[PDB]
Amino acid sequence: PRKARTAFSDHQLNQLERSFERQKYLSVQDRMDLAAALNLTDTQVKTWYQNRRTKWKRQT
DNA sequence: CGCTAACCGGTT
DNA sequence: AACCGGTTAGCG
Repeated sequence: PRKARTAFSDHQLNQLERSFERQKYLSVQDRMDLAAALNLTDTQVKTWYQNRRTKWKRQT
């Protein structure tokens, strides 16, 4: 038992990245706000950020 | 295979 | 609870 892999839209990717470039971490409220803006689950966004930070430490 | 979303166990 | 680091796994 495992969740389907989410397919982010160009719009979702773009806004997630934009948010990352602005803030490296999100407060719970900032997360919920972003999830609501992009029609995503809180956890999808939480996970995105986390994986994005991982990528960020690799590439620096 | 490369990129990356999702999961697990441990850190704090 | 959130993050981290390592791991598994979907898909172009």
